[PDB]
Amino acid sequence: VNTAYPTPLKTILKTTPAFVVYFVFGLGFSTVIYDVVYHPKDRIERFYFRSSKFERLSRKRDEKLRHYFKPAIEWQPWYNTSTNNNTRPLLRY
Amino acid sequence: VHGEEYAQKMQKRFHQTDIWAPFRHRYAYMYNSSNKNVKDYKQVTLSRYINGFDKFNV
Ligand SMILES: CCCCCCCCCCCCCCCCCC(=O)OC[C@H](COP(=O)([O-])OCC(O)COP(=O)([O-])OC[C@@H](COC(=O)CCCCCCCCCCCCCCCCC)OC(=O)CCCCCCCCCCCCCCCCC)OC(=O)CCCCCCCCCCCCCCCCC
Ligand SMILES: CCCCCCCCCCCCCCCCCC(=O)OC[C@H](COP(=O)([O-])OCC[N+](C)(C)C)OC(=O)CCCCCCCCCCCCCCCCC
Repeated sequence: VNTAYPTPLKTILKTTPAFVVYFVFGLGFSTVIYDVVYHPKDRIERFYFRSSKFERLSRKRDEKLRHYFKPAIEWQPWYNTSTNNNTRPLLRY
Repeated sequence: VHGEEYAQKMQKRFHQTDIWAPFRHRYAYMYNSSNKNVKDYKQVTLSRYINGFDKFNV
């Protein structure tokens, strides 16, 4: 009872370890990318352009308020740095 | 300081006030006239790799 592999399958299996090593490296690369992009946001945030106009506005409202509105409304003549190293305009001209 | 009439003349911009035309140095084009990165360049670069820059709008 020689329960050996079929000849075609045995021939094919020779190159399998290369496939396994490729899968190891590819999973490592994909997981590294996933973790690098996941840690800062604590999630896989959808791309900005993959969203409706209203969704984009709602997403960026808080950032606009925290970065521009508050400094704009709390501005004082002596808050600006004398070195002209101020924040750039939101729409640069 | 120069005069109330002078200040009023400087501020007035349109004869007919039924139309609202906000002043803009330029008009947004990309991303359906929106801003993808409402941040500084340093924040834009770092926030893609460093935690704490995103404020979790929920
Ligand atoms: C000897 C004498 C002694 C010497 C001592 C030397 C000095 C020692 C250190 C001294 C100082 C210590 C200070 C400690 C206190 C301060 C710590 C601090 O500041 O951090 C806080 C800081 C923020 O605080 P926190 O928010 O509370 O942190 C919680 C998490 O961040 C919350 O995470 P999350 O829920 O948001 O999930 C995301 C998280 C979760 O992601 C993970 O980190 C989990 C693991 C992800 C997958 C890893 C797969 C690895 C294998 C892939 C296949 C490789 C095949 C090819 C290579 C051959 C392999 C045999 O990932 C990330 O955040 C992105 C990090 C990406 C890391 C890059 C990939 C790591 C592998 C590198 C491989 C390099 C090439 C191969 C080299 C081969 C050499 C032969 O934390 C971090 O940022 C953590 C970063 C972790 C990086 C990975 C570390 C290793 C993990 C285990 C795998 C090790 C593999 C080794 C292979 C060796 C082969 C031979
Ligand atoms: C013959 C020698 C062969 C050497 C083979 C080595 C191959 C290359 C391996 C590179 C990947 C190594 C990953 C190790 C873990 C890194 C963790 C980390 O940086 O924390 C991120 C974390 C991210 O955490 P975070 O994003 O929360 O940080 C922000 C934190 N707040 C918000 C509070 C500000 O960053 C920090 O911990 C901050 C301090 C970073 C300090 C600089 C780290 C540099 C690491 C260099 C490693 C070089 C290893 C050389 C080994 C040589 C051996 C001979």
